[PDB]
Parts: sequence; C-alpha cells; structure tokens
Amino acid sequence: MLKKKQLTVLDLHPGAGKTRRVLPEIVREAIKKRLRTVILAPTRVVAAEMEEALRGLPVRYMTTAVNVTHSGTEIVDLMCHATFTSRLLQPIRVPNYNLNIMDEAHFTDPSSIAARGYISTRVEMGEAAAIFMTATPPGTRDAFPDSNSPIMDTEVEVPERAWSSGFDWVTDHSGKTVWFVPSVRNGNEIAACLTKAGKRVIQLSRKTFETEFQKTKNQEWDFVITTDISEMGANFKADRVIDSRRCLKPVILDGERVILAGPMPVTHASAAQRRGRIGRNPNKPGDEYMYGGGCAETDEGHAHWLEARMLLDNIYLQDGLIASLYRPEADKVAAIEGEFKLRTEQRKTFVELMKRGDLPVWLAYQVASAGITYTDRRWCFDGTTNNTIMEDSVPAEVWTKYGEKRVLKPRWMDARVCSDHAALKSFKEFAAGKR
Ligand SMILES: NS(=O)(=O)c1ccccc1OC(F)F
Repeated sequence: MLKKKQLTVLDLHPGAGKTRRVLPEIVREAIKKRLRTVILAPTRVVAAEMEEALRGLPVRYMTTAVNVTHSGTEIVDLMCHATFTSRLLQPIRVPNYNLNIMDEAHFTDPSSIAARGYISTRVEMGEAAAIFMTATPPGTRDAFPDSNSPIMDTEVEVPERAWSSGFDWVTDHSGKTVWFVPSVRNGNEIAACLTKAGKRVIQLSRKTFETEFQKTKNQEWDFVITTDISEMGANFKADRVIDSRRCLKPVILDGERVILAGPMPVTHASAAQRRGRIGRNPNKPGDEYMYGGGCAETDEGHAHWLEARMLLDNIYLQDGLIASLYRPEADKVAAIEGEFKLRTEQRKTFVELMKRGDLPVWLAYQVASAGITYTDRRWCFDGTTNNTIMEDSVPAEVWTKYGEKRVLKPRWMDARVCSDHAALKSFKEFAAGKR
C-alpha cells in the first residue's frame, strides 16, 4: 500500500490494533523504502500513545506532548492534524511527504477535513500515497461494528438534565461509565447530579482534554462525562457507555451568523465511535452500551465542511490550483473551490485571527475579508443590538483597549465564542485586546 497514486482506507473495527500493531509495521516498511513520511495524530493524547507504540523507531515528534531527543536522522515526522494544516497555511515550507498516514481519519474538526482534502488531492495528482486509519470512514451507515468482545446493546431513555427518579439503572451500577453528552453545559448539569448522589466524576471537553484525561489514569472514578472529543482514540478501562446520541451542530444562517443548532442526532460514525470505547477487552465480555436516540446524517450542512473549504482555498498547492475535499465527504457543503481565496495581507490576518486570536474559522474569515487588521477590535462592539452577547442573563461587558467600558456586541455573531463560560471569558480577553 506504500506505492505512489494510492490512497488506502484501513477500516479494521474499533480496538483491532490499527495504532499499536499496524502503524509500527507501516513505519518500518516506509523507513526501508526511504519514504519521507508524516504521521498525523488527532490530539496530543494520541501522539503520546503513538510514541509508546513506535518507541525505538526513528520518528521526529513535532509536538511538546512527547519529551524526546531527536537525532536529526529521522525521515518520519509525527504531528497533530491541526499542526499539519496550520503549517500549510503559515509561510513555512512543509515537506512534500511521499507517504501521508492519518490516524483517526474520521475526525470532523475543520483542520482535519482540510488535511484530508489536501492529502487526497496530492494522491489524485499522482504525487503521493496515503493511508487513512479509521473504523468509520466518511459514509459509514453501521452504528454497531464488530468488537473484541460481545457488547450488550440497549435502546433506553437517557437523562439530559438532573433527575430525582426514573433512571435507577444509571446509579445502580458498580463499574465505570463513559457518558457522552451533547455539550459542556449539559455535562455540567449531569455531573452535578451524579456528584450529589455520591459519584466520582471527571469531565472532558476540547479545551480541557489533555489535562483532565490524565485524571482517568491517576485516580479512581465512577463516571467520565464527555463531549464528542472522546470519539477520537481516547481509551478508558470502563464497562459501560451511556450515549445520549446527541450533538450540537454549528450552522451558518443567511451567510451572516453561526448558531449552535440542536441538540440533534449524531452520525452513524459518531455512534459507532462512542460505542467503540467498550467491548475492547476480549477477556471481559458483557460491556454495556445504553443509547438514547437514533442516528442521522447531521454532517450535511454542518459549518465545519464550509470552514474546511475556507482553509483549503488559502493553502498553496501549485500555481492557481486549489485542493478539493476528500471525495466521500465533498457533497456535505455547497461551495465552489476558490470562492474564499484571500489576497496576501487579508490571508495573513485570517491565519493570525485563528492561530493567535483563537477564533473559529468562519468568524476569522469574516473579519479578514472585511479588510480589518488583526489588532483592530472595534468590530467586537459595533454590531446590532440583537448581536449582544449575554452573560448571567445580563449583557456581557468589557473594558476596551482604550479604557472604555462597553457592551460586547460583535458585528458578526458566532455562537461558538460564548458556548460555555470558558469560551466567553476567552472572547472577552480578545475584545479587550489582551491577545
Ligand atoms: N529512518 S532511519 O532514520 O532509520 C534512516 C533511513 C535512511 C538512512 C539512514 C537512516 O538512519 C540513520 F541515519 F541512522
């Protein structure tokens, strides 16, 4: 599978040994054939587990999640999906890798979709080989794939708020449970309910993942309350998954604003990945998967695919050519290649608003395309009254870089900048000119 012009999907079931067994064999063969190779990990947590599976082998780890002394003799680089896309966007030269390996290639974050688009286009061009490793490739319709040991699948009503009665099965469990919730705010409510009932709960989300995941190995716990981030290779020593089967969906309305629609059903790929956290030990059959809804193709019209197109339009490929999205996921957005291509100075602003401003791709694009410079924050306060960001049922206020107290009222409203307390605190720091 290492020959040029070939894109291979390694779709072995969850827990089949794609990372610990297959990946080191591919790396040895790539080193033997002198292929300049890139290994892409979804998160810093997967990069650390990859270093254990590849230990000894000459790999250059382009992440601070691993503390290794690189000899300078490595032809295999390892980095996160977001780092690969970020380096493509930045002026820095990225080697034209002969072999491109993506682990957890089902990741739907905009930078992962862009990385898939770029790589598959290089393969279509006949310039590279690629391997996409995932049990759930784009287009999967099977929510119940094979596992290392039989799983008990039970369709049941799953609580999405605190409860006083009616769900005895949840707390009448003596093992360890991983519970997938549609949002951080929904997880806070359930974790509070479980804590009041005497349970030890750990909460996981995109912004707290590396730090809080370590607690699942360093201490005893009864529940792990997590968003969809734990569908990306996160592994637990648990015997039950409780799955609300719901997620939030970012949606662009009238090309003017972004709302977080839902909670709505997850895709079959997400349901299979959430279920896949258990049934992994062949010596422990009978792990349970309790699910509270059906699946649907909620990736169609989801803002991440439009955001991936804004990223690929601003990545150099060859002269005026622009990378297409990976074919099985290209119909998820109505977008023409090149429509988001920015001129030099606006593109640099777009990259900085994402890299340093920490803004969502769509919002970074609106600011940069309007000809606004990175440090100009007047747009955070000159929007209509209905764009007022609310905190504790009262309009959010910040002190501007001028020393003036003003109501946070962005010219373009993206619900992701205030989806939880941590997001709004970061957006207030941005509006104030603190980064
Ligand atoms: N992939 S690797 O680092 O083992 C390698 C590949 C081709 C030549 C030399 C070499 O290593 C040596 F420099 F130590």
